[PDB]
Amino acid sequence: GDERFYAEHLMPTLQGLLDPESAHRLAVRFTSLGLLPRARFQDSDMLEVRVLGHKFRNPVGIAAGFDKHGEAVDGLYKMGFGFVEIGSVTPKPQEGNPRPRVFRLPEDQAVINRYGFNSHGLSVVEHRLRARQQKQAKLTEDGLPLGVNLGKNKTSVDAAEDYAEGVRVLGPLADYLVVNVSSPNTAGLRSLQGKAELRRLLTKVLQERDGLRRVHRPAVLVKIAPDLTSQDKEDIASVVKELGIDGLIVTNTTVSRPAGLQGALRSETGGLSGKPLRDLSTQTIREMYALTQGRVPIIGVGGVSSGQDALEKIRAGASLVQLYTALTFWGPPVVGKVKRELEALLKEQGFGGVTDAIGADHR
Ligand SMILES: COc1cccc(-c2c(F)cc(-n3nnc4c3C(=O)c3ccccc3C4=O)cc2F)c1
Ligand SMILES: Cc1cc2nc3c(=O)[nH]c(=O)nc-3n(C[C@H](O)[C@H](O)[C@H](O)COP(=O)(O)O)c2cc1C
Ligand SMILES: CCCCCCCCCCCC[N+](C)(C)[O-]
Ligand SMILES: O=C(O)c1cc(=O)[nH]c(=O)[nH]1
Repeated sequence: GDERFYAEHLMPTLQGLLDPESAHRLAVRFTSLGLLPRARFQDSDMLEVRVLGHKFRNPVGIAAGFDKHGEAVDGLYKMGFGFVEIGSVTPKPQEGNPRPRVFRLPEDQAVINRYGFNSHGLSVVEHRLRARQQKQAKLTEDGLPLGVNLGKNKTSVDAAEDYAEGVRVLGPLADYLVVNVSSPNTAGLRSLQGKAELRRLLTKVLQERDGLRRVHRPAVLVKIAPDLTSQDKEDIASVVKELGIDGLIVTNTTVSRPAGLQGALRSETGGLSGKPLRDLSTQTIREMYALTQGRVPIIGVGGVSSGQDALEKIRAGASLVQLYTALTFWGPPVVGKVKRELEALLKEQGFGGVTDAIGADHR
């Protein structure tokens, strides 16, 4: 009912009226005010996952970049997400790139963006999360954890110190932190994925994390690009296991342009998301799971808009999944859709629950 209405009428009309950045801002505003069809899908026990030191009521989260500044967290749980990731947040406020900087590719169910880490900054987000800190503690206890994605300022001279500052300021307010060294829209950022400097970077991040008081000590994950060489992936897997990184987020957007894109805006600079990313991301999950011997939890992200998409990433090795771009084309009803379809498929394929399906393709 709602699914078809949003997919066929409301969302196409919103897109026809509003440029994508304006549409996004509106979406954040409506969500933050709770103006949603409060999801009627009740999460079953077979969607529950225990990972990263926490219970997740369902495995479907909102990816970083939708709520960059932590303004819509409670609205996103109301939408039915099992967990919420905010950010990326940079140490100091910054405006990001000039407009236009986000583009729809409707023929491809894809988006291209070059926001460039527009961020209200750590201090503003810190106070925003503090204002609801105990509400979040209850939510987390009830299986609805919060992640915080950390970025670095454009003019930063020391990337590791930017991330360290983020750990110190928002680590105490997060169930998990993400070190995003994979945005395609900040010069030299991705080069932080190389081995020598990744080890240095992550050693410092983990030191800072370990310095937090026990009840305020988050898991630390690394978010990687889909555009890594085999060498890059081997090196990341090695460092992650060496240092005891708690997990991986796989993947960010791609700077590649797969053959077959039809959208008029396909040659815009930026990271590509949505369906053309889907299988590239799933294969990166598959590879990283194997390289880490299934011992490092993976959050799978890229082009998920159905239960099949979710289950493919779970069977490839993901313990949890996220989506973003599907919201742009399907609206809020897509969250319940993915969860309902995922539950149905798990039953069909003989899994007792999500946990039994994690990494199943490798076995
Ligand atoms: C009353 O019903 C509700 C309730 C809550 C939210 C919404 C809603 C929504 F979920 C997505 C959009 N939306 N349409 N096009 C786009 C978006 C983005 O969010 C977006 C984000 C980032 C890049 C690009 C885009 C983009 O191109 C518009 C909405 F109003 C509708
Ligand atoms: C408009 C937009 C902004 C994004 N901003 C961030 C960000 O700030 N930090 C981050 O780690 N990922 C960011 N992402 C990447 C998403 O978190 C996700 O990894 C990617 O879009 C693939 O998922 P999807 O195909 O479901 O959208 C952004 C994606 C989009 C489309
Ligand atoms: C194998 C790499 C190819 C690039 C990505 C492939 C996209 C698969 C097409 C399914 C998407 C359907 N749609 C509506 C979004 O166009
Ligand atoms: O802010 C952005 O441009 C951005 C950051 C990121 O990590 N990924 C992405 O696609 N865009």
